[PDB]
Amino acid sequence: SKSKNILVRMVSEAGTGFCFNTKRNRLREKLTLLHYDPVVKQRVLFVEKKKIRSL
Amino acid sequence: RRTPPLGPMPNSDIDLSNLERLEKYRSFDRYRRRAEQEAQAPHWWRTYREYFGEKTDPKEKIDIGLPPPKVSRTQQLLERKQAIQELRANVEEERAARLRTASVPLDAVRAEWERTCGPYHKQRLAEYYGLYRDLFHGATFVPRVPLHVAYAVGEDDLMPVYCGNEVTPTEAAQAPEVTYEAEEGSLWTLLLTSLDGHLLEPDAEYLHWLLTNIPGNRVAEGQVTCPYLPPFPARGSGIHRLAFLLFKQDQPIDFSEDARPSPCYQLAQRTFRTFDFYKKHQETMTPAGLSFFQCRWDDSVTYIFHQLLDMREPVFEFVRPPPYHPKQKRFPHRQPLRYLDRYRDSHEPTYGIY
Amino acid sequence: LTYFSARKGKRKTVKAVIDRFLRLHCGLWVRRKAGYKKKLWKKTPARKKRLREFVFCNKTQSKLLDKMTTSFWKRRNWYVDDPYQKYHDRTNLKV
Amino acid sequence: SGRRQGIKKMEGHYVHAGNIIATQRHFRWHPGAHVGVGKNKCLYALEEGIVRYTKEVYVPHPRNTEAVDLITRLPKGAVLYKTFVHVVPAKPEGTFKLVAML
Amino acid sequence: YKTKPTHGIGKYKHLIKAEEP
Amino acid sequence: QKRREREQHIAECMAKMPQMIVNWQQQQRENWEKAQADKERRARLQAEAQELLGYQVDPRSARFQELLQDLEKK
Amino acid sequence: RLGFEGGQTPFYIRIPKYGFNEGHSFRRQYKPLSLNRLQYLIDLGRVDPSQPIDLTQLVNGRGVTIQPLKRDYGVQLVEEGADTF
Amino acid sequence: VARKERGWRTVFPSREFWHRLRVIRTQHHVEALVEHQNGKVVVSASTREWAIKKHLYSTRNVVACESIGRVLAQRCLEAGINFMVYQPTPWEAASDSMKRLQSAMTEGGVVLREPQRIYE
Amino acid sequence: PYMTREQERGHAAVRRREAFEAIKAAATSKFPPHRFIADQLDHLNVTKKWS
RNA sequence: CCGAGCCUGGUGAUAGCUGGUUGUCCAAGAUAGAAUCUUAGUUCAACUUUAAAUUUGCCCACAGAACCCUCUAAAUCCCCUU
RNA sequence: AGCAGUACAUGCUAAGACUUCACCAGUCAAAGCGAACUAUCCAAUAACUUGACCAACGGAACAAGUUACCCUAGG
Ligand SMILES: [K+]
Ligand SMILES: [Mg+2]
Ligand SMILES: [Mg+2]
Ligand SMILES: [Mg+2]
Repeated sequence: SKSKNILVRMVSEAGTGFCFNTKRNRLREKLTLLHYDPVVKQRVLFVEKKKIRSL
Repeated sequence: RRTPPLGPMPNSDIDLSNLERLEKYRSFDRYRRRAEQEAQAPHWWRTYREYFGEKTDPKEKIDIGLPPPKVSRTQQLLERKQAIQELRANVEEERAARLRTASVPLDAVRAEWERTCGPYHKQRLAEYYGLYRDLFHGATFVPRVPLHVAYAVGEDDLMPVYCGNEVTPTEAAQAPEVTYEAEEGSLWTLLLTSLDGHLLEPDAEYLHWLLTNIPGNRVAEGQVTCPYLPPFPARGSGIHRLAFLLFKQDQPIDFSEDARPSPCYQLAQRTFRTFDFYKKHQETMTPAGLSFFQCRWDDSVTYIFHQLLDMREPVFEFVRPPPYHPKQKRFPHRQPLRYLDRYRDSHEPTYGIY
Repeated sequence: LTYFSARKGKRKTVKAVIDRFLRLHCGLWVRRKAGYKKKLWKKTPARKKRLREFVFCNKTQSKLLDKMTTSFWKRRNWYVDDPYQKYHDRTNLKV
Repeated sequence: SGRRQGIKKMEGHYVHAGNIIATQRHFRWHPGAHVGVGKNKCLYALEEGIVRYTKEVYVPHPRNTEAVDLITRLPKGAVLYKTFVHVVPAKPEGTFKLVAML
Repeated sequence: YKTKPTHGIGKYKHLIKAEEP
Repeated sequence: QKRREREQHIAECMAKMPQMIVNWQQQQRENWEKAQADKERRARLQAEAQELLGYQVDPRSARFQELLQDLEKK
Repeated sequence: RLGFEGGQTPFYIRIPKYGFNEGHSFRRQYKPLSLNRLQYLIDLGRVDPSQPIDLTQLVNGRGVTIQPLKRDYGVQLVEEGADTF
Repeated sequence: VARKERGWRTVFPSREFWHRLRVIRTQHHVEALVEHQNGKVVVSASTREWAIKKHLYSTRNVVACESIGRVLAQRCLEAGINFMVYQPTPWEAASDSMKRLQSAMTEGGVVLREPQRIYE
Repeated sequence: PYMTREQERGHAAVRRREAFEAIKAAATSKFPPHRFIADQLDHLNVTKKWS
């Protein structure tokens, strides 16, 4: 029901569709990251989309 | 079971009774200064210096050079102390140092350096480059006589040789201009040798240039025992050492045995060993000056091989040992599929009997 | 394992083995790592990479898999554009 | 309930590049010449050669706060020592081979 | 190693005065 | 056609990425600076302490935050 | 029974399922005929180059063996021996 | 292609170099050395030398450290030494003396960074 | 001891190596024995009788 | 002998654990571990058989393997020669 | 101990090794590319993926008492 950290899926803004799960604090706003995107072979903005599991 | 130490153990003099009263390092630099000193010292236990440090003869290197010049330390110290007091007296000197605007004349420094510490720094450089190891089989001399070798590159420019600087074979196409301080009546021998150029014998050298019985600084008047030949480092063979050696003769010497034809384009006739050449003339001549440069292949070398040497240009490549793999096993348990590629010689599909 | 089927009196293949293993004609068996698709979030990149490798079975396992499959699964095959074609034959193996 | 950690390669043993020389929970043997360290303090060979164990003076990195504090508090004249493992390269990097006679 | 003559070459806590936390 | 649509979709989004990254980095620095002010905001409350030893909740310290909000309002 | 370890999950069960053999029975197969084999067959008079060479002549000369029941779809000519063909 | 002595990760300084610049500052003098990883000293410049000392008001100040860099850079080029590593401590790097000495070396043609080894 | 450890070193090396070569040579010479016709035909004498 | 009759068939039913298991000779041949609704059983290990291929195996010189306080001795690992 | 901090190239790929040991699983890693340059099956999902305190933790998909009326089994 509650956890210190949340597992959430980050989707690339490039629209390639590459996504990677990441850990963020439960009491935080939607996370945005410059994670590397294999499809485009360079760093790209990643937007938090869907909650996967609670740790 | 305990074995007594085979010598003084480290940190044993330290008196532990009054630990608080002892003076601590208090700084990383002070500990490091002591640490480096301790590392240099010899130890009974196994050390990195043993396995990796070079093994060289304990007996001191024989000195085969000219005797050191005689200097009066009392007078030298007197003049130097007075010179510094004169320099420090100037208010402008103190202001320039305080404001960090002062500088040293590099040209004046090198002029004095050549007279004072330069011979000993050139010896250190020659030792580091292996010239003594390869030319005199470990014997060392201090180049007391500064030898100035410069290659005329074009009409108005000169490429100097400064004990290891790189000179291309193109710049060394013609004989260089050689100058040195020699008193009247003296006789000198100048040779140019390629330590790493020999294509057939590992320990042999090439005699590129040999001038003998040079009267004073008049190198042009010296007998041409061996005509000048440009350095021809083979392509892909790396960087080669080219060393000018100046010898101070004690009297006129007969070099007919070492003579070579003019022009000499046979590599067999230019095969040379400085140790053997000096050994036969050690009584009459002493190594006086030393200059050398580093040379690698350039387009001009191809001309030397095809035209001057009338041979095909040899090309070399740096080849590394084949990668090590363990002996292949019939069942490579837990190994990836690509394990079988490590032992595969052909990438194209095979069909066997079919 | 069925050594003599009720209707044909022939040995049978264990289909569980066919689902999980690839047999190279040289006698090697290829498999996947257990859990390569599970809980990737809590696995390091190095662990994830070795989990997705195709690995060989040991001698003992290979002989057991051979008994559990009939001769049909050991025949040489000539599939067009087979990814494992080159691995069917061993090279430079002294033994 | 026990595990195996310690020296995989003893003094004088021949190792290939990548061989794990030793595994340790804490630094008991320190990396010497041509010996790499893993994330878990594993010691492995970076070159092919013979393994050697020696005692070398220990000087920590200036930014290793914990270790720098120790050496600064030592009595002057006292030098820390540690056990280091080295690999003596057995083979040369390569050789120059004649490939053409243009 | 204990048996070897060089046993204890790297002991340092005796050099440092012990401090209680 | 499907390949081209995906290829064009990626190209269009990638074109806008450099500007988006720059704008994103600005909002990061903006919040990065707000965090710095947050540290000093508590320090300002301590300035109003007037030699108060107690570390307990202080009415003036909480009130000053409301007063700061009143100062902001205009 | 064989494949039973006495209680634990058997090795052949605890390995995950992967489609190594999925659809194997429907994959097309081609017997490889090399230029070495083809040249060898011609040299020994078992395939005559003066007439069209097809599967029938290759099979009749015992040059290749085709198993249609084993999903063989014919012969695939391979480049092995091209240098000496 | 020559192998650098990798390792020594837990100690300072690193041995992964062919040549390094080492600066020794004493109470009265400044010395800068260029030495091979094997411990041999290739070239060196020191304020103890009369050639340098006579042109210096002080041999322990920033100007002396800058002058040593300019002199050492010239000797380096003459010896064919173009690349080396400099392994200072945090305080040494920040100090103005080493900044001026490093600038003189770079303005003299020395890169102060070595090319990576070519393994393949 | 008649010799010290240093002097003993390598004195038996040559014999110790050659002895192993004999062991190796025996261990690599295993092969099925020759088969002879006379052995097979000799079995016909089981029915040999006086005329 | 009915806490659920008897008979036939399913049925040579299953499990569990005992017991039994039939001429001679020669060669090799005794280990003591891990998982399991598993500890009265099993399968991977330990030892063991036959054949085959190849090259070292055993014994063991020096050197070498940590600090932290080691009861610290008796020993171990590694290891040329023999 | 059944976690947390805090980063988001915990990217890709690849020699050679370690390992409680048997298996399964687990662990380290040069070079290179690109950067920086300091359990099983099952069930949900387009995909990427996620989920059993399966704690009897090598886990049967899912089941208790009682027999002093007892039945059968060997030790
Ligand atoms: K040569
Ligand atoms: Mg017997
Ligand atoms: Mg041995
Ligand atoms: Mg790398």
